[PDB]
Amino acid sequence: MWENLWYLDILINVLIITIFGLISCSSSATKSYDLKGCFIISMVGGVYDIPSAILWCLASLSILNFNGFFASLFLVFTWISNLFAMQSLNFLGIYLAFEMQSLCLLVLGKITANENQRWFAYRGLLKYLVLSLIAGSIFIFHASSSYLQSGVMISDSLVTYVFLLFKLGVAPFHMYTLELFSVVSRHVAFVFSTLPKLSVLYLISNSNIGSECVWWGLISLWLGSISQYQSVFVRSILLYSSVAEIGLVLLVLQEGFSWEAFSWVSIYFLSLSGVWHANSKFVSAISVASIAGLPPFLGFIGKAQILKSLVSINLGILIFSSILAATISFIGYLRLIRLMYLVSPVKWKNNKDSSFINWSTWMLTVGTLPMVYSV
Amino acid sequence: TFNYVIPYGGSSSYTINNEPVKAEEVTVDFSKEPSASSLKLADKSDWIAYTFNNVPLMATVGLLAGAHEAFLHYERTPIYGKRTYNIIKKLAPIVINKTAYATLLGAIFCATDALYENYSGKKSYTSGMVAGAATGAVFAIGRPLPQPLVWPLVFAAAPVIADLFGEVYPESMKSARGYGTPYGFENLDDAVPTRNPIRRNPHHY
Amino acid sequence: MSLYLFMLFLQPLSLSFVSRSFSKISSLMMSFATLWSAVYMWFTSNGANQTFYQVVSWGSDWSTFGVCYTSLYISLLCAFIFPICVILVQGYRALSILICIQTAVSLSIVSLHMLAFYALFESSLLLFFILIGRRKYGSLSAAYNISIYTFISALGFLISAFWLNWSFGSVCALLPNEEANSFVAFGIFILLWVKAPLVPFHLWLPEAHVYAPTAGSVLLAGVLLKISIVGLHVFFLPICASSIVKAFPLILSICLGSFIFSSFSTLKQIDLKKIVAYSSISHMAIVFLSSATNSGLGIQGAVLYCIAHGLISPGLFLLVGILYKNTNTKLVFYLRGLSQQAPVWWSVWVFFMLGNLAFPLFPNFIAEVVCLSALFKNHELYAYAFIFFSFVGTVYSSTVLGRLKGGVSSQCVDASRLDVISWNPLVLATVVTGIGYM
Amino acid sequence: IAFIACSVNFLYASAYLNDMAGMLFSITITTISACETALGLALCVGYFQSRAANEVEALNLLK
Amino acid sequence: DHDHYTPPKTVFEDTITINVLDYDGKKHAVKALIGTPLNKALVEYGFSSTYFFPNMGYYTQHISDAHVFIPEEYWKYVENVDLKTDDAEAIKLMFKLVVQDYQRETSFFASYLTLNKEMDNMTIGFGPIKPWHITPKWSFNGHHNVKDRMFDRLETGPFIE
Amino acid sequence: DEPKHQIPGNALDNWAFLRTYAKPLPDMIHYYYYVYLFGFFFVYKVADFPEYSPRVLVMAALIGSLFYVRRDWVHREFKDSP
Amino acid sequence: SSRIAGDTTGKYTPNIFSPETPMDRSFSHVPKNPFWEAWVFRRDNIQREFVWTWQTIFDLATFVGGLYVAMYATASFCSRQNDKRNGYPERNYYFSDSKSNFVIPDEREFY
Ligand SMILES: CCCCCCCCCCCCCCCCCC(=O)OC[C@H](COP(=O)([O-])OCC(O)COP(=O)([O-])OC[C@@H](COC(=O)CCCCCCCCCCCCCCCCC)OC(=O)CCCCCCCCCCCCCCCCC)OC(=O)CCCCCCCCCCCCCCCCC
Ligand SMILES: CCCCCCCCCCCCCCCCCC(=O)OC[C@H](COP(=O)([O-])OCC(O)COP(=O)([O-])OC[C@@H](COC(=O)CCCCCCCCCCCCCCCCC)OC(=O)CCCCCCCCCCCCCCCCC)OC(=O)CCCCCCCCCCCCCCCCC
Ligand SMILES: CCCCCCCCCCCCCCCCCC(=O)OC[C@H](COP(=O)([O-])OCC(O)COP(=O)([O-])OC[C@@H](COC(=O)CCCCCCCCCCCCCCCCC)OC(=O)CCCCCCCCCCCCCCCCC)OC(=O)CCCCCCCCCCCCCCCCC
Ligand SMILES: CCCCCCCCCCCCCCCCCC(=O)O[C@@H](COC(=O)CCCCCCCCCCCCCCC)COP(=O)(O)OCC[N+](C)(C)C
Ligand SMILES: CCCCCCCCCCCCCCCCCCCC(=O)O[C@H](COC(=O)CCCCCCCCCCCCCC)COP(=O)(O)OCCN
Ligand SMILES: CCCCCCCCCCCCCCCCCCCC(=O)O[C@H](COC(=O)CCCCCCCCCCCCCC)COP(=O)(O)OCCN
Ligand SMILES: CCCCCCCCCCCCCCCCCCCC(=O)O[C@H](COC(=O)CCCCCCCCCCCCCC)COP(=O)(O)OCCN
Ligand SMILES: CCCCCCCCCCCCCCCCCCCC(=O)O[C@H](COC(=O)CCCCCCCCCCCCCC)COP(=O)(O)OCCN
Repeated sequence: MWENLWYLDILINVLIITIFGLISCSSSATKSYDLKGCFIISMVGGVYDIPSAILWCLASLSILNFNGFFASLFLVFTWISNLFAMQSLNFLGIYLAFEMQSLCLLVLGKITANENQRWFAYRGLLKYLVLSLIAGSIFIFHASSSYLQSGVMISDSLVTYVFLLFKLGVAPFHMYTLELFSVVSRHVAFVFSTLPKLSVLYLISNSNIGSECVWWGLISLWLGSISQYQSVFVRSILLYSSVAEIGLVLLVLQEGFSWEAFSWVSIYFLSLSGVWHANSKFVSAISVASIAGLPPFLGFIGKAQILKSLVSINLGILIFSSILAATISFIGYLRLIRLMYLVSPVKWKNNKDSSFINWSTWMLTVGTLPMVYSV
Repeated sequence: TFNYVIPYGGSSSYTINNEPVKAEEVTVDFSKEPSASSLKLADKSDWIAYTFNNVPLMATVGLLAGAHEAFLHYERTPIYGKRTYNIIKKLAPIVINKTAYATLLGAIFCATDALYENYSGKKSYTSGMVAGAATGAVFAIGRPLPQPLVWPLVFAAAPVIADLFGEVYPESMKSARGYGTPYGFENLDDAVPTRNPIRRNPHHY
Repeated sequence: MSLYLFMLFLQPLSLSFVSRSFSKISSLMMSFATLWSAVYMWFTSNGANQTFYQVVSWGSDWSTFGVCYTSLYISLLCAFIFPICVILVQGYRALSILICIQTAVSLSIVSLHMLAFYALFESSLLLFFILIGRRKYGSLSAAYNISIYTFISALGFLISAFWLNWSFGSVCALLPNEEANSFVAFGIFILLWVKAPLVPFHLWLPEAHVYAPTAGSVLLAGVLLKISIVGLHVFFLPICASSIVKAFPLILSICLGSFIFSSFSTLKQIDLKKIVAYSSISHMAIVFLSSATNSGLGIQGAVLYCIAHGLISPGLFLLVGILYKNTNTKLVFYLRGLSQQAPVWWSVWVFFMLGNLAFPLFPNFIAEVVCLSALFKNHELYAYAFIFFSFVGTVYSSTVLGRLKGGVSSQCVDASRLDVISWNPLVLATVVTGIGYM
Repeated sequence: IAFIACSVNFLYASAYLNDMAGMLFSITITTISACETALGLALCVGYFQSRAANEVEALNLLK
Repeated sequence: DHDHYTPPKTVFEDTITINVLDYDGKKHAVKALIGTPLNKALVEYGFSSTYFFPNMGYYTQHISDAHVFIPEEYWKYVENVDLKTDDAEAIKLMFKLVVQDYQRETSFFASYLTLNKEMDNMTIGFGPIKPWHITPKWSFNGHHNVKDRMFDRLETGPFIE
Repeated sequence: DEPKHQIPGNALDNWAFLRTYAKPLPDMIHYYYYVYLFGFFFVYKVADFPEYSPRVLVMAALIGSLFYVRRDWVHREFKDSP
Repeated sequence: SSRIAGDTTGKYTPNIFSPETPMDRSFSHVPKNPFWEAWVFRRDNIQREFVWTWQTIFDLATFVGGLYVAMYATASFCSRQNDKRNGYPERNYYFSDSKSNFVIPDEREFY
């Protein structure tokens, strides 16, 4: 009964915070800092390893910028889904955790849209939903055929690999990210383009869910880079950058380089935080540079880990593609830098809510030298 | 050397050889050998057989491109308005022509590659260059001035790129290990492994 | 060495704490202090230590810094030429960008780790995009050109560094490693191919120089082109000698073709800055070929010629900047009568142009002689090819001088006290090197 | 309909193998499918209430 | 040398009035200066933010454009655009995403017409625009019922909501 | 006044060409649904495909790149006719 | 109509409101020409008038490729002569197909 207590504590904690927030709901404290702190303390009870500690760090940072009890509760639900995804041992754990996370995305997207923004937000949420239903239905149908043929539910199968490919958003399963994340709030797009990835990478690495095929990462790298170069809108540039990078990361993760993907996801989170939560031109420039991979910033270390892993596998086509695609991506990032300081006078809203943004910019600048041992 | 008096780098004796020493006491390989299918398809002995084995790829790519274009045309056409013309009659040429052209170009490339390799008798870069050049010549039969020069070049270059980074690269850098002692330098005192690291199990998908 | 590195780290640091009105004075004093520290580094460098004069490590392979013959000359050149750039630039933003670029470049020269070298040299990538693409006097095209060319070449170099770090286990120069791989050699080579402009990868340089400020152009031609020779001597020849010997006919073809095509292209130029930029591209070819011969005569000759160029090209770019400030034109056709109207500017211009043509009393002569001797050591035809085509430089320089020298002009456009002060160190250094104190 | 088909396949497999795994996956499908439908229908109603006068077949995206 | 100085004209002399038909159908007299682009004149007058959309070009999103109907006689004053450049890509994108079916042969964008003396008493009308989205902040639901002014928007253009 | 690039073409002809992009726009969901469905089935089928030579793969990629038509291209040229 | 802007004593002030034009650095600027400016623009933007014609291809190939071929052939000849002169075995160059592995001469060995 003692092993069960560890899991039970999380539920008890979430329920009591939920009912406390409901009972103590008032206009005087719309930003429930106390509940945010209780949720952060609660999520420390699920840290068991280093990946769980990274999941906690990212969830806490995401929770800081959500406003209101409701949004923070749905982030805790996302965290619970992510924690269970890492521990999934068969098809049922994978399906259950990922579909719960999809539900939390649908709610978070819906509750962060203004009345004037409902026409486009609800359309993008509906398109995301229908595509998610296609993915889940094909997954469960194939899983049923596999369970019937083999008699057992084994997470080492092509069915799970293709499903996790959809979840990562590589090859041709990246369009939901483009459609949904363009029409949603900047914070929601940022937290759901980084945090979910860690769980999928952990599942792939731990459950041996790798394929010999390199076509999907090669496709994601080239499509993402070319689409980033041809995209007029800045949201699309940022969205396609993640497609390209996660394609390369997928290629690296299939070959067993788990440590490098777990370090990359953390650096990418810190790099994306300042560009997405744009308030200052300088913070945004340092973020764009880190995503680009410029050497003085922590982004260089993250890209270096992936490139270093690529040279070990000794696949020439991947290295050539990587160099050319990286150059094409660099042109898009230069476009972003040009738009801020070299095109026209820029005036932005004074949204002075830089919770972890200053810390992230500092961590990007300063972190390169401490983490130099990795590369 | 980092000096201005003597040539940089070094010289290695050609007479003196170093007896090969195994990287580890026991070698476990997680890399599977080529399949019998791969060798069968790669066999260029009979040009007709080689061509017919490798065209499925070109046909598939042509079908995907034709399906893409046909869908784009179909999506725009309005369901609510009745159309006098038959949509399939309009759309079927798109797909058929794209598939046929793609298959023809891939057949030309595979045929010329096999025929040159047989006539020359050696596996060489030239075979790919001449197959690409012939495909690009067929592509640019009626195109304006620049295209006859550009397409034979781009097409000839593509097999060069494939050969350099698909065949020469891996064989060239097979020896490098990354663990234990550097391949060339085994005298140096570095930790010696009993077994090679197995970072992943042999794939099966 | 430690004093030089500390002063280097203090110069960007000082700007954060200055009054914003004392910025120029503080920056000049810091530049002079960095020059004095470089002189101290030279004093503390004993010739008895033949391999590396001094090596310092601060806890990791990345923080390994050291000075050799090439490194010492380039570092002294950077410290000598930086004060001129500082005085020519006005504004806190411009000072900040320039000081960051200089710190990154000066740290790259002394770095002995390939990955650290890459980290330091390519840090100054956005700063050049912003500098060359400034609001009124900059061109976005030039910024994009230089940035993309640098990113692609440095990424190839980075991939080669990653393979060397994986295979050998270290990428520090101080550890003797040899590689026969051609992919890795090409990766390291492509950076050198682009950074030191070699046909057909030289297009980025002229655009950047024309649309860069005079301080930027002076820094670029003076030392940024030299960073290739440090990479060759420190990070290419020790490990990839076999590939340079294997590809010597191709290397020679590309270097001679660069020298010829660049010389011919200089003939069609109507802008003074473009003329100076294409002259630099032509001059880089001899240095590259001489180093590739992997002979004592070649490495010394290449470094010496690099110093001579790093003393002659900043002078021409400075005079061109002064003239443009006086007249707001760089077109040779609009500039006439400069002999009569600017006898003092003209004298220095003629002197520097004579230096660019490798006349005997100039450092270029001695350097060229040594480089030609190295080529003649390889083959007599190699030397002859380079010697013969040198006349093309004479034709363009003579035509430019003749157009500028005479005509009718109604404007007195001569240098002020500040302009003479800025070139006097360069003139004295040119004279001293010319007389044999190389 | 598709999710129901897959759940039926799981129940069929459970009967074939005398195993409870399919019955639990199938109850999971029933729960998740109903939650997904409820949320999607809420989104559809919200989308329809915000339609501008010009828009005609707002619900029919595939038109 | 030393020719006669030309004294500048007063604003009264260089103000031209244009009759602009709005979406609701009301006609407004928009006084404008000669030499100003139509987009700026329309923005200053005080039309709502719904009536204007950012120029959908790689580096032109700061400019606010409007779909306008120009009489056949004033087509000459519209500016030529090179197809092989990116200004054409801007115009094509704005037609594809904003105008769509509501296109007419008289349809043009305000930025590409510059007001001149010969455009006095010109009647222009706002052309219908389809719902468009760039960022959540920069979008059009399709309801022209906000009573703000495009002038009162300090933010220059779209980036990240 | 400053020197400017000459624009090929007449103003009204270029504007007319640009106006051929202003046509009813389909929603991208319709394309995405089919691409997702077929892509999933394609990924399942790809595991069973025979191993192809790198040269053949690269040539197929080249042919696919050349034969790919951008969505804008069809949009501009689409005519509802036989 | 003109006045001296510069003051050696250091009491320099810009009289922005002076009726008389200051003799500042702008006094000595050279007057531009409408036609010269257009020539400069045309010369720099000469890529617009580039056209792929057989004459252009011929000229490019004959001078650029021709020089590159001549230079490669000369370098190969010089390398062959040096190898014969030095007494070294035929070196394995990149494009040369040689059944010998010789590249760098051994310093210890006597050739
Ligand atoms: C104080 C001592 C700390 C020193 C060591 C820490 C270990 C002891 C833990 C002690 C706690 C200190 C926390 C520090 C580390 C956190 C780890 C941890 O806690 O669990 C590990 C530990 C055992 O796991 P393990 O040591 O990792 O080894 C397991 C296996 O080896 C398998 O695990 P593995 O993954 O480590 O396997 C080895 C791995 C090798 O893995 C590694 O080498 C890891 C490298 C370390 C990097 C550290 C950064 C990670 C970020 C997380 C930050 C910590 C957040 C703290 C969260 C918990 C707070 C307590 O090899 C791999 O290849 C796997 C890949 C690993 C990921 C790749 C690493 C890259 C990370 C990203 C870096 C990228 C840079 C980004 C920015 C950098 C800028 C500088 O678990 C425990 O001891 C029990 C957990 C208890 C935690 C909370 C319980 C106490 C409170 C109970 C009730 C709470 C409610 C009341 C609240 C009270 C307050 C209000
Ligand atoms: C203990 C006893 C005390 C003794 C002191 C010892 C303490 C040691 C260090 C303490 C010194 C304070 C550190 C300064 C922090 C703030 C600096 C800053 O904001 O820069 C501009 C700022 C000028 O401010 P401002 O003129 O009043 O207007 C700025 C407005 O806020 C916004 O103006 P805007 O919107 O118009 O932006 C225009 C922008 C034009 O737009 C751009 O160009 C954007 C480009 C993106 C970044 C540039 C990429 C390349 C940068 C390369 C790094 C430079 C060093 C090169 C060496 C290679 C290193 C690998 O141009 C600029 O901002 C300046 C251009 C060049 C500066 C870029 C260098 C800054 C890099 C990151 C700054 C650190 C921020 C951390 C944030 C912390 C919490 C938020 O400071 C400067 O004076 C120049 C930069 C000084 C650089 C030293 C900082 C260290 C960074 C090097 C990385 C090495 C790792 C760090 C270890 C350092 C030692 C442990
Ligand atoms: C019935 C439903 C209808 C669909 C039919 C089938 C349904 C799908 C079933 C299965 C789908 C999975 C596999 C299909 C392909 C995977 C792509 C995908 O699914 O993404 C979702 C994609 C839509 O995603 P999206 O994010 O919404 O659209 C992003 C674009 O911006 C879209 O915006 P955009 O279209 O307006 O912009 C297009 C842009 C987008 O850019 C791309 O397409 C990037 C793709 C580049 C290569 C992709 C990786 C290649 C690696 C293939 C791996 C296998 C080979 C292994 C080794 C090869 C080494 C490379 O590219 C272009 O600008 C046009 C040029 C085309 C390629 C550019 C490269 C040219 C290089 C040739 C050099 C010759 C020029 C020399 C002369 C030049 C003079 C200076 O859906 C499709 O496009 C599926 C249509 C299927 C047609 C593909 C044709 C052949 C397929 C295999 C050949 C591999 C090359 C790929 C070529 C084009 C693919 C897009
Ligand atoms: C070895 C470390 C390096 C590895 C990195 C990962 C490890 C992380 C180590 C340090 C983490 C530091 C995280 C920095 C967060 C920055 C602090 C912060 O975000 O404060 C917010 C907090 O905002 C909130 O929402 C408060 C809600 C909760 C408050 C904190 C919760 C505390 C819970 C307990 C945490 C203890 C951990 C439990 C056991 C480990 C305040 O910002 P705002 O007021 O919203 O806006 C700022 C406005 N302006 C700056 C412009 C003036
Ligand atoms: C990035 C590389 C792409 C090539 C770029 C070249 C310019 C593109 C123009 C398109 C032309 C098609 C590609 C031709 C390049 C191959 C070089 C031709 C030399 C040649 O024909 O010899 C072959 C071997 O060379 C070879 O095939 C191996 C040589 C490797 C190519 C050159 C590598 C460095 C080039 C990079 C320069 C700058 C990079 C920027 C692109 C024959 O050999 P054989 O064995 O058949 O003997 C014959 C026994 N039958
Ligand atoms: C397995 C793979 C098989 C091969 C497949 C290859 C497929 C494509 C590979 C190409 C990768 C090269 C990346 C450079 C692309 C060229 C630059 C983009 C052109 C361009 O318009 O850039 C503009 C300025 O760029 C500039 O001004 C830059 C001028 C040109 C840069 C020169 C490139 C560097 C040197 C090239 C090679 C050097 C060594 C190679 C080893 C900025 O456009 P915008 O911001 O306005 O965007 C608005 C959208 N139009
Ligand atoms: C056509 C003229 C060539 C243009 C180059 C002119 C001068 C460049 C010389 C650079 C000096 C060192 C570079 C080493 C080799 C590069 C080019 C040498 C010529 C060459 O292509 O030889 C090939 C072998 O090289 C290779 O296999 C590698 C070729 C380079 C790869 C291209 C891109 C690689 C980028 C990789 C980035 C970092 C990767 C690090 C893992 C084939 O010659 P062969 O011996 O087969 O003779 C068979 C002919 N019958
Ligand atoms: C599409 C792109 C290209 C299309 C157009 C290309 C047209 C160019 C064709 C001719 C160009 C010049 C001729 C040089 C190559 C001739 C044939 C190459 C074969 C060859 O190496 O023969 C050697 C030629 O003599 C030599 O060693 C070189 C003699 C000519 C060099 C001097 C001529 C001009 C001098 C100008 C300065 C250039 C070089 C500066 C160093 C002598 O045979 P072998 O005894 O070596 O036996 C070696 C085994 N075949």
